[PDB]
Amino acid sequence: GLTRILPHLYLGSQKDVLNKDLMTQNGISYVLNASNSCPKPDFICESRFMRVPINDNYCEKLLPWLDKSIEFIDKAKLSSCQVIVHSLAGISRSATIAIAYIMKTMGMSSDDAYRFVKDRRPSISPNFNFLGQLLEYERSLKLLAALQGDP
Repeated sequence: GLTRILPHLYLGSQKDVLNKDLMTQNGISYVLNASNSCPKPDFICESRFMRVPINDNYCEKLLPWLDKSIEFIDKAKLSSCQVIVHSLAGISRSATIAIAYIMKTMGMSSDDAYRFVKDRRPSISPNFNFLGQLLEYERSLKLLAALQGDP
């Protein structure tokens, strides 16, 4: 069920990322693993791997990992490479990271970015706690932009 979100950005599950043939077939060399329990695939290089060590629940905190996750995805983009963002099921933790990436990159509202990812991977269903952290993330980007002279 591997989903291409942008040409350099895929969203998927643990089963996707551990499928060597699927990964090699699609030339995916970077992995952003949003989980504590999912393993790095043996066939992925440490320098092309990043973990966001979070559990999927109503109290887990994703906010301060968002800017570094986005930076990682842009490192792949600069290297002309594709990155997959995944968690266990690829419907909550990883999905929220993909949504935040689109928000920041395109200056899209959290509503529109959620819909953008949801349209391409209809199975996503991020828990409300993560969706709320997206709202707070957007609020903070708007204040950062304000300082840059963009009210």
